Amino acid sequence: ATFKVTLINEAEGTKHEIEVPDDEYILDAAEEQGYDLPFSCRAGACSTCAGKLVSGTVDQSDQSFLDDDQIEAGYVLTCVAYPTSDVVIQTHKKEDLY
Ligand code: FES
Repeated sequence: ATFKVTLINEAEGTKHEIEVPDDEYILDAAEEQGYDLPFSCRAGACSTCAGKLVSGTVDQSDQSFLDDDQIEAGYVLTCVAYPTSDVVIQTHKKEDLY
């Protein structure tokens, strides 16, 4: 399947829509589709690529940085996240973490 992924940058007031394959990470699809997003490690072990779910689900089983509570709050590491439904997510949420 292929899911619609809506990227929202609150500080910039932008809204971009991308199509992501069930077996591709969100960040990868975003770049291919022309949207550069923040990143560093690309391996699920930092917070640079952090985003926050507005709606929808992801499988980020490969991440390791976020604790359970943060996940509960809706945070996602875009670099290692696969969409598991259509999703609406806020990007550039790195600073929200502590
Ligand atoms: S860039 Fe480091 S966890 Fe995604």
